[PDB]
Amino acid sequence: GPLGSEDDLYRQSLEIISRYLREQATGSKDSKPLGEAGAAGRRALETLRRVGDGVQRNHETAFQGMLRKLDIKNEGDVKSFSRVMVHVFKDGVTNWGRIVTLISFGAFVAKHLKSVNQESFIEPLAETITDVLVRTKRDWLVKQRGWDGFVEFFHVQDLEGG
Amino acid sequence: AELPPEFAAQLRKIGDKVYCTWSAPDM
Repeated sequence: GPLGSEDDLYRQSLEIISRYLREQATGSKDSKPLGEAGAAGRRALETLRRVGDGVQRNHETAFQGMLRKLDIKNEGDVKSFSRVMVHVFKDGVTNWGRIVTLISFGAFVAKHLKSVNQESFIEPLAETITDVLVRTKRDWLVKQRGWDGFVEFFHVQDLEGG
Repeated sequence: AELPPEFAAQLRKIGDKVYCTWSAPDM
């Protein structure tokens, strides 16, 4: 529901990201329903899962290398995480592959935290990830139809591209 | 006990390659 400007964009995004990161952290191929993101949530969660897994599984060695290199364990670490995420777009090129990589990275860290039973840090992490990720790309996301444009881009293989 | 900004570069390079991999279909 529109209250300020792009309130809907944040909620839909947060729900999907929170769901995706928490889901993957369990280690199983589960998929829980959204409370607000019905159409966008299911379309985006399904795509984000397929893409997020493909990205992190392919560059798994690189992800794990950074995962072991990262000293992330508390709420203070999110400052660096948010900085790294925005740093990826420092050249001004907001490519989807970079955006999803940051999400797959978040999921990778979510799993790392869940593996040691530190869910208490996963919630604030997923929140910071969604907040900073969207905050620094508001206009770009709203102009790109949000998750609608996101799913279509990764569906050009053989689903809804042509 | 420190944050070496290699993740930023690594993730950046990964994103570029990933984007180029998803944009180009099996054609």
